[PDB]
Amino acid sequence: RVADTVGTGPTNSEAIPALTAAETGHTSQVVPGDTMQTRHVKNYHSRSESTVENFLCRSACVYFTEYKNSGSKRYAEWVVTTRQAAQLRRKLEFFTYIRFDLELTFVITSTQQPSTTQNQDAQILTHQIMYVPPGGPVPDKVDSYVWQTSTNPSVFWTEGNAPPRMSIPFLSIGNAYSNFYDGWSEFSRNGVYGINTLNNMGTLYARHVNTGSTGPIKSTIRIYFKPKHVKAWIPRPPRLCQYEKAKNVNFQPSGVTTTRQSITTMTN
Amino acid sequence: RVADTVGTGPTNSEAIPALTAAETGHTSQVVPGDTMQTRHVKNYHSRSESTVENFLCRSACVYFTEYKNSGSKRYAEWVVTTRQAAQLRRKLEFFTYIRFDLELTFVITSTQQPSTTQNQDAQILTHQIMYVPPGGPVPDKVDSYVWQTSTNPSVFWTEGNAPPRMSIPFLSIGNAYSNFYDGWSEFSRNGVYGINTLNNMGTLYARHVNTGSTGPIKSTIRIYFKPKHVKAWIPRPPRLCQYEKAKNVNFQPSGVTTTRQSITTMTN
Amino acid sequence: RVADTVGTGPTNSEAIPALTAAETGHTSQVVPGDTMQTRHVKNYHSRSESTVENFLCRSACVYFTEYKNSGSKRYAEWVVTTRQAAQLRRKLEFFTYIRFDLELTFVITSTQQPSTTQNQDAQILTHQIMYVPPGGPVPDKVDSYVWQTSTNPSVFWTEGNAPPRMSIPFLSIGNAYSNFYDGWSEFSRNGVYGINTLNNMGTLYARHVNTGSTGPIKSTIRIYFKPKHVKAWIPRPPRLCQYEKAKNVNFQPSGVTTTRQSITTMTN
Amino acid sequence: GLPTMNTPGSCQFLTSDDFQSPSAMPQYDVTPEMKIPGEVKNLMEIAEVDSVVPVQNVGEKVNSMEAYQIPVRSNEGSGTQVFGFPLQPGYSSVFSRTLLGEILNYYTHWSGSIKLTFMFCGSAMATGKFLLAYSPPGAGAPTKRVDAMLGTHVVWDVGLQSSCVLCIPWISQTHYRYVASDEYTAGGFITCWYQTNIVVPADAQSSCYIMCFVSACNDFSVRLLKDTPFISQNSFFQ
Amino acid sequence: GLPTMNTPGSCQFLTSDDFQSPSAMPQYDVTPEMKIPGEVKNLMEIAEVDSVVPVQNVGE
Amino acid sequence: GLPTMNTPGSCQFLTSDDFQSPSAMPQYDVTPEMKIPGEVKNLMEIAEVDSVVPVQNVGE
Amino acid sequence: GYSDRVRSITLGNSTITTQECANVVVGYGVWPDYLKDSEATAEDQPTQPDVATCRFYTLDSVQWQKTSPGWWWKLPDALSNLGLFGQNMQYHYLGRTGYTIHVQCNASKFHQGCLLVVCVPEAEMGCATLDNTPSSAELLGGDAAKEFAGEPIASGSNKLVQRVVYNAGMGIGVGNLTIFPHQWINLRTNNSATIVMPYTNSVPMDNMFRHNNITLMVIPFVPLDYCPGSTTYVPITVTIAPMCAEYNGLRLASH
Amino acid sequence: GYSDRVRSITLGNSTITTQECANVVVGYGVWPDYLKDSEATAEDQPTQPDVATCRFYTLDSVQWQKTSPGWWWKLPDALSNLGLFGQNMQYHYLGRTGYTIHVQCNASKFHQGCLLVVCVPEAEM
Amino acid sequence: GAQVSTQKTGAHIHYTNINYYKDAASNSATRQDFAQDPGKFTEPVKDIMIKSLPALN
Amino acid sequence: GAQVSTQKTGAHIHYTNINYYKDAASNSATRQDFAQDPGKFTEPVKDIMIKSLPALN
Amino acid sequence: GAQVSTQKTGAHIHYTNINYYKDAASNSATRQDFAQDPGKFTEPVKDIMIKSLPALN
Ligand SMILES: CCCCCCCCCCCCCCCC(=O)O
Ligand SMILES: CCCCCCCCCCCCCCCC(=O)O
Ligand SMILES: CCCCCCCCCCCCCCCC(=O)O
Repeated sequence: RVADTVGTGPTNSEAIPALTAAETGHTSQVVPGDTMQTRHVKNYHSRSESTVENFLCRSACVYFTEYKNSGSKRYAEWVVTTRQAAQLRRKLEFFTYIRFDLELTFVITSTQQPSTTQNQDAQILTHQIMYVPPGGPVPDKVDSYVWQTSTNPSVFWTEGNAPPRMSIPFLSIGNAYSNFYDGWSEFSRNGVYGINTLNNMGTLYARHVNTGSTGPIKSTIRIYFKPKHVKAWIPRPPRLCQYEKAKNVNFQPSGVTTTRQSITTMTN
Repeated sequence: RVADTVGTGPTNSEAIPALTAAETGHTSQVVPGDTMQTRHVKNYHSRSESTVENFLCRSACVYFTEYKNSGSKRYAEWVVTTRQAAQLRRKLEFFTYIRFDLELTFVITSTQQPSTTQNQDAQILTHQIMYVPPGGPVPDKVDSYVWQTSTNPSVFWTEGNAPPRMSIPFLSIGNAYSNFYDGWSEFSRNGVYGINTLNNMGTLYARHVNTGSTGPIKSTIRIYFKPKHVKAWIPRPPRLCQYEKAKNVNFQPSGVTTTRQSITTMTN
Repeated sequence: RVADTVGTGPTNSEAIPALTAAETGHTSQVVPGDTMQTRHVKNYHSRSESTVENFLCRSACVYFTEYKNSGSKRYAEWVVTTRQAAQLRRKLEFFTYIRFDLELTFVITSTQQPSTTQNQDAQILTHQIMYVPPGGPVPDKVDSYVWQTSTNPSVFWTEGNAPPRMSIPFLSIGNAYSNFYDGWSEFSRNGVYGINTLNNMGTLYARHVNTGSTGPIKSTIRIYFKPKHVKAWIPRPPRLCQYEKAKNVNFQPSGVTTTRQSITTMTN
Repeated sequence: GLPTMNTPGSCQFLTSDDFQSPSAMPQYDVTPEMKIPGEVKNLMEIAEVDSVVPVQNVGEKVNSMEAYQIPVRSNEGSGTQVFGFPLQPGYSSVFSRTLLGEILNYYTHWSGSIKLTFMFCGSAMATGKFLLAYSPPGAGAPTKRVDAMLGTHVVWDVGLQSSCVLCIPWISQTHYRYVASDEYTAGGFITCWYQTNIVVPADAQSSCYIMCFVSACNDFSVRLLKDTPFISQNSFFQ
Repeated sequence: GLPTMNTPGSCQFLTSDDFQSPSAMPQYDVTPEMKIPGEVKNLMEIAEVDSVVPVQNVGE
Repeated sequence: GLPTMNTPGSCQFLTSDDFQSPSAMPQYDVTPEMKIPGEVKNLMEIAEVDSVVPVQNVGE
Repeated sequence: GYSDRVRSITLGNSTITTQECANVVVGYGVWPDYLKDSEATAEDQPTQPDVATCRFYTLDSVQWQKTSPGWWWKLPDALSNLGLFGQNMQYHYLGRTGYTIHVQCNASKFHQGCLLVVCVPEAEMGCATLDNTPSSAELLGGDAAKEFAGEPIASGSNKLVQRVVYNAGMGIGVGNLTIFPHQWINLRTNNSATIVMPYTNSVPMDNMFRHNNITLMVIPFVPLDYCPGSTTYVPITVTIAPMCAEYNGLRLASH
Repeated sequence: GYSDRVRSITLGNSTITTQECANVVVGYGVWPDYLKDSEATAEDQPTQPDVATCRFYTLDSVQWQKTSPGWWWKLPDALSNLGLFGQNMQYHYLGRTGYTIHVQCNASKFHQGCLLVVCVPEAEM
Repeated sequence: GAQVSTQKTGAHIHYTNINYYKDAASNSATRQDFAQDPGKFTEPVKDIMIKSLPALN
Repeated sequence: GAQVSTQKTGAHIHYTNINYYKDAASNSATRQDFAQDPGKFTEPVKDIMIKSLPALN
Repeated sequence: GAQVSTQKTGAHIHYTNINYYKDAASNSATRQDFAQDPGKFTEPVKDIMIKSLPALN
């Protein structure tokens, strides 16, 4: 609950709250009462919306890819990593160390591709989503034994009903998801540099179980991340400069802020 | 519960309930018993239907818009405001100050547009509805990063199942939804005048997630408002004159009531 | 719960834990404390993932077959046996004697076959799955009285909704599902040799209840096995050599392990 | 065989929902937690930290360290103006890139007090007095010291203590204000005026600089989370 | 795994219905209420107020 | 007539799920259990057994 | 009694005295402490000298001119070549320590200026060219202060770090750097700045060579000014003292 | 603890801070107080805002040259054209108030001089 | 934690309600609040005027 | 084994929650943890500095 | 007749389970049976051999 102001009356004392020393590195907490007379106003406002859990707990689309029922690309492959979407990456970059569980929803939408094949009879498409942890086998082809998934987790979904959704625990060899890593892979100090060192989260594949019809059909899958039970450590300043690459923090230098007319202008 | 009449018998007293003074501004509450003999009739009738909650708690369609899978208009934009539908606006105008929560249901219906493209294979259309609060980004195009919705609320809906529905709390910087505002925006007294001053509720966009087929498909979305936990203050007289604009109360003068033959006619 | 190490300090005693006798057939359990000084580190790690139930309780696809609405093959026949899929067979071969209940899920996906028949009107296909125990009648034809299933268990499924799923108890005349059988059927010692002796689990048929349309439609069914309440006895060494046949353990001899440069190379 | 009935709103994908979901990896032994210093539990713990304000954002000054410095020199007159800006934390270019502003640009509404900490960065012999003023709306901005004197003002004397705090209170008609621009919820104007002068001894510089930090009071609140209009992507970065 | 059965009347949009619905904005701090004079709690409080009657509604 | 509402994630086939399912064969008398030596209850009981290491894996 | 501007700090066999200093800032409210037994992961016994490892090492001094943009230091790298702390972090595999930072810049009453001393944890820095990443010889300078730049670095292919000052190299507003523990040395009042950073990392122990946690940054917000007649060479000195240092995994010398 | 040279004064919505100030002089030992009922003569009810009327009004500044003889101000007249104190003393007939006087003149360590600030009551000239 | 209340039936039977969502703005519409106070709009005069009395004595 | 808790409503009603999945990582997001401690970032100095005191005596 | 048990969560909350089918082979998979006994495979010798002793005296 938000604090409430306390009523105050005219004062004339040597001690002065307003005058302090900002060189100490201390934020001087001054109630409006110190610099002017105030009346007792109770505050019934709450800080409920601000909490880290309510700020980060909203579904956001990390990446979307496409696959075709018949054609050169029959299966889709994506290395599961964040930093591909600016909206979520910026929100996560606020804290150096983060630790959260995750909820994943897959919005799969199909569409017909233009062709010349006649006598089309569309049938309910079925989509299989598979997750390969770092080290497992890779389906070099859309039809391969790897798709048996004797151990890997997978989800099958027929088109027409509610989207798939699963919950994922905190998968990390450390004690927190590091967002920034100022170091190299080799102790030699030569090699991969940056956060891409700590990205070994696996890969996610998707395919069509059954060929829908004779005419070509293209399906696009979108992946949504929902942080749950989130904990944040070491707060950091907000980005400011637009992102360029998804493997590092390389950027182009940009002005501190938008300019105005003069130093006494009240309008942008 | 409705009150019941009390039995009365012939009287001959100086005090007279019927004669009063209407200049005082007081409604003389006279039971039928005062002006004639009455018998004791118990009333089991109830005023349950009249209550403000039961009067305003019925779904009503505020606005409907259209978007096309392929074509110039691929996304729909609507500033969320009331006063576009006469049936609900008239009901709300009864009270100067209103305060209610809201339930929103979106009836999305698609249809095929006439064309010449052959070999059509229709696929389940998916519709995304997004709400941008006042200040957020705007999707200048149907395909844009804004549609990631990292913070904004959104709903995805595949065609074929029950319609979407969400509940919205009381969003207002004041303590009540003002229905009438006799003032300007500028303290200069020149500028926007009327209720349009207090309408900053945001915007609502909608789009097709996946192109359904080769042939053009047009979809229309209707929005329904359902007030919940409603409170009303300062009752007002009913409209009478038909509405003209959705930004003010400008009207064309109309007769008090429909006329009749004479002052002693019993028929319209 | 994982055990925790105990702190130790420099020692100089005749008794030596490191030196033992490996000819006895005993695994010398030596804590890191015996061969070097260690500090007291509590271990909060758990062995929950390893348990036999969590290792074998994951759905795995044993076999998939195809049937056509109109054509030479109108029904599918499969002898219910494991050892047709390498991923699950290898996992099961770890223990000589296994005893588990089973959960079966059937992913049935249809597709249209290319043809010349015009004016196609696709209709919801219905799929019937039937299990014939060893000894029952066999549907020599897709249309036959056997499909009445007055006693056999069966499942009917219309295309468009969630996949079928059933639970099966422990069906065996013995006390455990034997995985290896070093013997013959005849006491003469001439005849079927190996594990195929103990495979009399029945047969599983599947058919289309209604012809979908005029144009040919091919449907493929995949069968998934999910072990429940599993118990394992007599642990065995892992396969190593790729499987060749599904009726025995015949194999082609393969090298112990992949080679390297020399005996002091640190890289593959 | 329990007879049920689905209601409108079934089989939908609402973004800001909170339900339960079956886990893809059952019986996972999570890595235990450890004590890491500086745990955040609420975003208003970041808004209460002082943030350097770029008051001098004029032209090219935004592309150097000269944006955070406010020039003050020994004048030949008195009563002139040093700087001024509107009270628009989530909109004005002055407060847009401050930590407080960066936090506010995520939430539609805001309420509470503000604390402007001014630090004089001149020599040790230079003395002076300044008049900080906050004038609520109703009229235009003040143009002369006789007009900003009537607002809420705090005279500041430069001395041993080199830091002064201006507590902009909460004087409004509505419980909350919009972070976006709206004339219905105008904020006010913050103006600083020379009180007497800036006098220096011989062989000391007569042109000094002042810095300003913005922070929120113990009674700050935010509401209605929205997307920020600052970050944008043309395509998926790769 | 509770076995259920949908009844006639499912997945419909009835106008005068009263059910529960997930909120689009969770954990919202509603602006507190204040005392505003003249609160209406029933429409028959308006019907009991005198209203001028246009008895002479003849022609112009 | 209990009004419900399906959530995202319905009518899906998740691989590593744990629900209940109606049995195809009701009232089955399972063959009783017997004591068979060497019962495994955890895979780390196999990892704690000595395994010969092929250190000299050079060429042939 | 006494005043708050005077402070004395003793560590190992070294002492630091200040007569015009502000209040010490102690990290995020945590004083550096040894690794508890309910948090460790290495089963080996650690080594803790706590005298040779923990002491005030004085680095090289840099000159503060009227056109100086700022300097940055890496705490693990700077002390890697100085004393037994360097020898130990070199002979071991895992190390753990907190640090005490003291910055000394003194000027008379007729000078003016202001410095920001900030300890940024995990300061990943962007390269000048988007495709390449910075090299190990450009990012960290052993016992050397890498200076910043007033104007943007060229975008031509190179392994140079983006040294533009108004973005701090990490791509942020230099104004919002305050969120981290920081001190202000204004030549009007303060003559020194003290910071006490605990061990901030996502693991119990990490290798010092391939991971530099904290990056001290000094930024002159308000430039230095004076009139002719005053001394123009005003240096800046930085003294770093390790605290509660321990190690694990004794291995053959590695450099 | 603290020193006596630092002082802060708050009145209405205005504040005055000084870091090198001497001890405040409080008139003839009497702090200004409202008119008691055993001393009044007007039988009408008085009006007392005490917020708009009571606050630090800053007047115009004058330059101190090497040949400046001095300056004088009249407290009722100076504030007659500034804020609600001016509006009230203009719309009424009888007024009553005490005054707080603050004079600010700052110079470095290398200047010299001395000023006398005196409040003369009833200064007929 | 269920709430049992009465049903609105004719004149001259308990129903059950459970809240599932934790926002307090998702509850069903409260329809049974049959309370009134017509003293604000009708008879709003300062001095009480008894029914059978000369309103203006 | 149900858990009854309070709803987040305005100022100036209990809801029911039951856990069905046995992984403890499938529970709903815990949204009501309104606890704070701004002493780590603001006023982080070693020696306490009272508000109305000469910060540097 | 419900069964309340504990959830598998991290180190350093009760869930509910009800059986609906009456075959006892339809229950959910029992995943929490963390019991072991490595004495059968490791150290299976007839005569006990203490750790720090000459295995062959
Ligand atoms: C059908 C597939 C189900 C399982 C899919 C799991 C994919 C996500 C794996 C965990 C990723 C957690 C986030 C890592 C990135 C980060 O922390 O920045
Ligand atoms: C998927 C979008 C969900 C959210 C949509 C919210 C749109 C409505 C916002 C609140 C409007 C309340 C009514 C304001 C107008 C009035 O009171 O007259
Ligand atoms: C609609 C059909 C339902 C019944 C289908 C039952 C098919 C499976 C029968 C039991 C097989 C159990 C496994 C035997 C093989 C093995 O143990 O290795």
